[PDB]
Amino acid sequence: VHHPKTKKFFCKFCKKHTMCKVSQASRGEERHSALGRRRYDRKQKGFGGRVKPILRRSKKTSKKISLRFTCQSCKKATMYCLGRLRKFEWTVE
Amino acid sequence: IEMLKRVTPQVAFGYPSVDMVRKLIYKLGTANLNGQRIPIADNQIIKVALGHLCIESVEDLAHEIYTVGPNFAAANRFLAVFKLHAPKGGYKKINRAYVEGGDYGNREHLIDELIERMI
Amino acid sequence: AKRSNTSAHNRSHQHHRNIHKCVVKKLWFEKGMNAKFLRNARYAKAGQNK
Amino acid sequence: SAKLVKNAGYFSRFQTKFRRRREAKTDYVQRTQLIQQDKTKYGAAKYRLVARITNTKVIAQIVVAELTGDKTVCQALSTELPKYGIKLGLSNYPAAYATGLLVARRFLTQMKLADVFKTEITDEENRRPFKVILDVGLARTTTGAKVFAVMKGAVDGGLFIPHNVQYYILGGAVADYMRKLKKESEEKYNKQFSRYVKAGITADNLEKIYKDAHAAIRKNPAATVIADKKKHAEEMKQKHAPKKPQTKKLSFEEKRKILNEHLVAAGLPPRK
Amino acid sequence: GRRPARCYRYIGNKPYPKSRFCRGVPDPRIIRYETGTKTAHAKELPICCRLILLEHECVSSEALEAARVSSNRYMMKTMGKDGYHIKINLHPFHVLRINKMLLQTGMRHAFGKPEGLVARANYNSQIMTIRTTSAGLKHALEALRRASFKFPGHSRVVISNKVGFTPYTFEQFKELQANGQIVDCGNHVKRVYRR
Amino acid sequence: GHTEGLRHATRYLFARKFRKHGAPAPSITLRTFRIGDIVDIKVNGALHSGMPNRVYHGATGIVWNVSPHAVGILVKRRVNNHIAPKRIYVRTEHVFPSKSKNDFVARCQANLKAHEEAKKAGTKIALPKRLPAQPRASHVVKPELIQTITDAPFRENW
RNA sequence: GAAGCGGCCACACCCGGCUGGCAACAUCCAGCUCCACUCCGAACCUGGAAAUUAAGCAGUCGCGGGCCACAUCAGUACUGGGCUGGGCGACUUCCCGGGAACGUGCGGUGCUUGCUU
RNA sequence: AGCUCAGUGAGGACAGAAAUCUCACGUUGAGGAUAAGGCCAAAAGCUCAAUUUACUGUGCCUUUUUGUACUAGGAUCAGUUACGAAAGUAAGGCCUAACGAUCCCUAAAUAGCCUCAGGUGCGUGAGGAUUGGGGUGACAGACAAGUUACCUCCGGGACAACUGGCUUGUGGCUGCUAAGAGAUCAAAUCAACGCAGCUUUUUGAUUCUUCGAUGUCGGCUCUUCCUAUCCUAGUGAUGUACAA
RNA sequence: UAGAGGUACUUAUUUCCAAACUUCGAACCUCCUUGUUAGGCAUUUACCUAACUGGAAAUGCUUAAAUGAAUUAGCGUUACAAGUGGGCUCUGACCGGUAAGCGGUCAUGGCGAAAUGGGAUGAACCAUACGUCUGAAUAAGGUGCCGAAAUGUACUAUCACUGAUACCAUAAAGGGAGUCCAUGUAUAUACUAGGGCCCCGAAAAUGAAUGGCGCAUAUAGUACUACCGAUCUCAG
Repeated sequence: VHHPKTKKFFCKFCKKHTMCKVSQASRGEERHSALGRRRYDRKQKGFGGRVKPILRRSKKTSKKISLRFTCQSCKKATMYCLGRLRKFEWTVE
Repeated sequence: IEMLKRVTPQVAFGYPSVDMVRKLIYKLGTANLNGQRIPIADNQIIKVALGHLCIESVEDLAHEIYTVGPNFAAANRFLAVFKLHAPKGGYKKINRAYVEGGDYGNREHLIDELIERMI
Repeated sequence: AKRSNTSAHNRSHQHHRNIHKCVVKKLWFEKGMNAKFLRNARYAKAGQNK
Repeated sequence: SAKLVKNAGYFSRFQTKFRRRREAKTDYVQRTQLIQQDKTKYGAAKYRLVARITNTKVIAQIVVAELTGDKTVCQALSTELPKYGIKLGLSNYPAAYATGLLVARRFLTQMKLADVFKTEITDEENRRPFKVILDVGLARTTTGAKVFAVMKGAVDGGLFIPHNVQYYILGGAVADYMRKLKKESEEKYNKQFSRYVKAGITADNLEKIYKDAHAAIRKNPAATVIADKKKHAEEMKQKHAPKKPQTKKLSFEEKRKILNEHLVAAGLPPRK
Repeated sequence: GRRPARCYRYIGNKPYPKSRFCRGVPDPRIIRYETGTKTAHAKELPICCRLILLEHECVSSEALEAARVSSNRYMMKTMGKDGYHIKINLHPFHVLRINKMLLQTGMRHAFGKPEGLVARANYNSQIMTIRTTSAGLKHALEALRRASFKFPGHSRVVISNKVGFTPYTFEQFKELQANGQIVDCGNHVKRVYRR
Repeated sequence: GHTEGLRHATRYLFARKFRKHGAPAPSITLRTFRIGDIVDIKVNGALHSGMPNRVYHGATGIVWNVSPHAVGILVKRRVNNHIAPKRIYVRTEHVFPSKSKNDFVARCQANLKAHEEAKKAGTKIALPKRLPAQPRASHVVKPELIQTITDAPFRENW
C-alpha cells in the first residue's frame, strides 16, 4: 500500500492537529549492556548447550508497519501503527 | 379446566351431587390444620379455623363446597386431601379414557357411581 | 479412541434441581450512563444538604 | 416480441415510495436529519425555517415537527407585500428578503420578544437567541440563490440562523437589467417589464421602494387577526367554488345498469 | 449396474435434487413422458383411465420407462396409434447415493456419490394416465394392468369420472360448455372467468 | 462445521419483511424515551450502526441510560442455571415503547374511576376484579332451524 | 375548493378515456448580472408575464392489471397429548386439544394533522 | 453536491452479434476489493470537488461468563480537526472473517517522570512506571528426525488380525410380469426392461464377547445332520415315433 | 412435462418438484406485565431549553382510595468439602449408511444406583417404585390342566401335517367356482366391484418347542358381568 509522506495529525503534547513528516520506524539492534542480554551472556557460558529457545516453527511472513509521525511544531515523534502489510510505498503524484 | 386438559390421562373426575359431597365429609373428612392432617371428629375443630369466615359447623362447610360460595378456596384448603381405597368392582382399563371404553378423564355425572364403591 | 462428543440428556434435570433468579441491586449503573448526566446529578445532591 | 416488463408478477412485487417522494416534494434523508434531536434533550422543540419558492409567490414558514404532523407557528407570504409597499415582482430577490423580515418580526411579536433581538446578533450574561434551522428542500444550494435571500431577511430581522458567508437587496440587478433593455432594444423592454411600465414604477424607483418597505415591516409586522377560524374556512369554499361542479361518483345501482347495457352489445349478461 | 430397488424404496432423508451442490449427476432414463396422439382435444378423447399408487415410497426412473414401453407396445398392437394418449405424472428429481466399497475405508467419510434419479410418491398419487375413446376403454385397462407389475408395492387401476385430464365431470362439462363459461385451448380446457 | 460468528444463523432475522425495505420514516427519530420505561427490542435490518446481538431480538427490557442516539436497556437473558441481567446499549431505531403495562395501567385508572364515583353518590360499592372464563347460567333456548346431520355413503371422486 | 408543510406510507401504485382553471399550482416567455452546463439557459440559476388547460395537478369512468377487505376453501392439509389400537413394513384408524395456505366468490379504490386567501 | 444502474425495445454515415450517439420503459435482477447470506435508489451505487475522524486519553457494554482474556464490534464522556448554507455526519472500508500471553529485546519524551542505598553529587552508563512493535497457524503460545523380524515393560477386548452375533450391499438360489426368441405360435424350453423375496455354503460392513491367550491354513482318519436331488425308487409335461 | 396463441424467442396455460427457493403460514414453543396507581406542593443543579413559577433527575412533604386473576407455596443469603468429567436406552423428531443388537445428535421417561408383580425366560417395555407383620379390595396381566381365578353369558367367522395376545423374537409382490359376507347391471340364471378367515407363494444343517401338555366352540374377531392377582391403595 501507498502512504502520504506528510499528513495532518493530533500532536499529543501540543494538544492540537499539526502537519508532520512521517517515516518508517527504526528496528534497533540490541546493545550488549542491556540487563536481559547480560543475563544471557553469563548463562550461555559454561557447558550444557544453548540455554533459552529460538522459534523453529515460525510460519507467517508479515509485519505490522509502525510509522513515526515526527512533528514540526512540537518536534516530538508519536508512533502510529497500521495493520499488517506485505509491502509499503510512498505516494508520488 | 385448561390445567385438567394437560393431566387428563392421570385422573378420573366428574361433577358430584350433594348426597356424595355430604357423605365424603361426614365419613372420610379431615382438616389439614397447621400441616397436621387432623381427623374431623367434632365441630369445635372447624369453628376455630373457619368461624371468622362464617362457617361454623360441618353442614356449613359442606354447603360452602356444593354452592361454591365466596369462601370456597378457604374451605377447600381447610379440608385435607381425601384418601380412598381401590373400588370393589375394580375398573376396566387404566390407560384408556372413559369415553373410549376405559377409565380416565371426564365422566360428568357418573363419578357418583365410582365414589360410592371407592368409599 | 472415538468416544462421545457431547450430550444434553439431563442438562434440564440439573438446571431445575435448583433456574435461580439473580436480582439486580439497583437500576442505575453508574460505571455506564452519560457522565454529563451524572456530573449534574452530583451537583444536585451536593447543593441540597448545605 | 421480447419480455413484457410489468406483469402481475411485477406489480405484486412492487414496493411504492412514500407519497411526497412520489409527488416529489420532500427529500426524506434531509428531513430525518433536520427533525432529529438528542434523546438527552427529550421532548424539546427545535424550529426550522421553511422557505420554498414557487412561481409568483415566495412562501416562508417556521415549523415544529410532531408525531401527528408538522405545525406552523408563524407564516408569511409575498402576496402580503402590496400592503407594505411592494406592488409588483413578488418573486424578486428583494421580495424574498422582504418575506424573511416578515417571518422574523411576526414570530418575535407573537413570542413577545420584540425589544430584544432587534438587529443581527453576531458571549455570556446575555439571553441566548432562537436557533432556527434552514429547510431549503429540493432547491439547489448555490450562491446568490433566492433561498438564502429569505435567510438574510430572517437574520437581519432577529433570528440566529447559523451560517458561513447591500446589492441585489434594495432592487439592484433588477434595475440594471431594466436599463439594458430600455437603452438598446426597446421592443424587449415592453415584453420583459410590462407591468412595471403599467404602474409604472420605472428603473430608478426600485431602490427607493424597498428601503421604505423595510421600514414599514419593522414597524407594523403582524396583520390580519381574523376570528373565529371556522367561519373563515367556510367562506373560502363558497368564494372559491368552481362554477362547474366536478364530476361526482356514480352509485353502485347505476353502475350495474351501465355495465349491462355495454354487455348487451357483446352478449353474455348480466351479473358483474 | 444397479442395486435391487428394495434398497431405495422408503424415504430416510430430505429431498436431494440436481443443483449447484450435487454436481456429478447422471441424467435419468426417461426422456419422453407422453406418447400417442398428443395434439388432440378434450371432446375427441373424453374417456380416461388412471393408475393410482397405494403407498408412500420412492419410484425409480427405470420403472417409469419400463412402464411406458409396455404401455405403448400393447396400445400399438390393438388399435394402432390413433385414439389413445398415454401420459406419465411422475418426474424423478430425487437423486440417490452410494458408499461404493468395491484395501478399503468403509463407513469413514460415508457420504456417497449420486447413483440415479428417483420420484417420491405420495399415498394416492396417480403415476400414469391413458386418455382414449369409448371404443378402446377395454384396451386401456389391460394396458395399465401390465404397467402395474413394473412398479413397487401395490397399485389400483381406476376408470375416472372426469373428462380428459381436465378437472370436470361429464355432468359439469355440458353445463359450462352450454353456459359458455369454458373455452378450448389447443389441448385441454381453459376456463373463462369473466374478468 | 458449527461457527460462533456475530451475525451467524440470521438469514431471516435481519430480513426486511416484504414491501418494507428502505430507510424508516422520520417520525421514528422524533420519538422520546426515559429511565424506567419498558421497551421491546426488535431490529431494523437496514440500519447497521448500533445493532443489538441476534439473541436480544424480540426481547423486552427496561431503559436505564439514555444517550444522544441510543438507549441503555436492561434485559434478562436465561443463562444455563440462572437468569442473568445484561446491560445492552442499542440505538433508538431498533427500540419501541412496549405495551406490557397498558392492561394494568388501564385497570388502576378504571378502578379509581369506580372507587371515587361510588363515594360521589354514596351509596355503597361493589368491588370489581379479574376472573377466568366461567361456567354458564341455566337459561332457555328456542331455535327454529334444526338440521339432521348424517354420514353419507362414501364415493371416491377421482 | 386551491396552496406550502406533513402523518399512516398502493383503498394512495401502473395503463388508458372524459370533465374543469376566479385566485392558487403549472406549463410557458427571455437571458443581463449571481452561477450553470466534463458540449448545450434542456436541466440548474435569475428576470418575466403574452396566451392556454393540450400536459402535470384535481375530480371521475373501465364485466381494466395490481393492492386492500370479508366470506367460502375446511374442520380439509398439517399438528400437541393418549392407547398391551391396527400393520411384515411403510405408515395409519380412534380418543382429549389447536387449526392453515393457494384458489374461487362478492365488495372497495385514499381517510385528515396544524397555517394561508 | 449532482446524477441513476443492469437490461429490454426501437432508431442512427462507414457500422457489422459487439465502437460512439438518441429517446422510451426500467423496484433494483447491476454495482458496493474478495467467500456465502443479508442490506441499499434524490443511496451505502456511479461521477466531480475539497480533504485526512484510518486522530488523541480513561472507564463502560456485547460475542461470553457452565468461565471472565485477546480478536472484532458497539454506546458515550473529555478533547481537537475535516466538510457542509445548515441540521448534522466522520472514532476507517454497508454488515458478518482477515489474527496472538508471560519473559527478553526494541521504539516513542527536543530529549521527561522516578531509582543507583554514606553524600537531597558531578558527568557517562544502567534500571524502572506508562504506550506500540519483533511470535509462537499444534493459532491460552515446548526449542526437537528415523528404525527394530534382537527387542523389553506397563496395561488395554476403551482398539485391529481370529470363531460367533446382528446386517445382506456383493455372491448364490427362487418367484411375479411378459417383449420377444422358439419355422408358424408369448407360457415344450429359454427370458429382457422391471418389480418382490429367500439364503448365511462367498466377501464386505460393524466392534457386542475374548488381549492375567478359546492353539490360526490345507491334507489324513471317523461320525452324524440338511436338501436348494446328479444317480437309484415312483410319477407328470414335451418342438415325447425309437433311443438319447 | 406438453400442446395452443403471437413476431428460436414470447403472451397466457398445463404435468410435476427443491436441505442450502419464498410473494402466504399454523400447531408446539418463547419473552414482558398483573398493586400501589393518579397527582399536587418547593427546595437542589455548574445539565437541557429562546425563556422560567418549564424539561430531566433525586430529595422530602403530602390530597384522594384500597390490597383489585386462578391454583399452590415460607422466602432470601453465605461458607467448607466429597464423588464425577468412558455412559447405555424405550417412544417420537433427525443426519450419514443397502442395512445393522451400526455410527453421530434432539425432547420427556427408564436403567446405571429401582426391589416386587406381569411379558414362560430377559438391565431398558407394562403396573408400581419398598420399615416389620396381619387382613380387605384392586392395577398390569390372566381364569382347560401344569397355575391362584368362569372350559362364563351373548353374537359372528374358521379345516389347514394348521393357528394361537403390544415392545418380540420375521415373511413380501402375486394368485384360489375353499367358505362366509357382499357392489352394480342384465335377464331361478349369466357377468363382477370387492372384503375377512383359510390355502398356495414359503428351502438348512444335534432332536424342538403358541412356555409345556394338549386343543379343534383351549383357533380368529366383538360386547357385558363375576372372579384370581404387586412390597401400589386402604384398615389395624
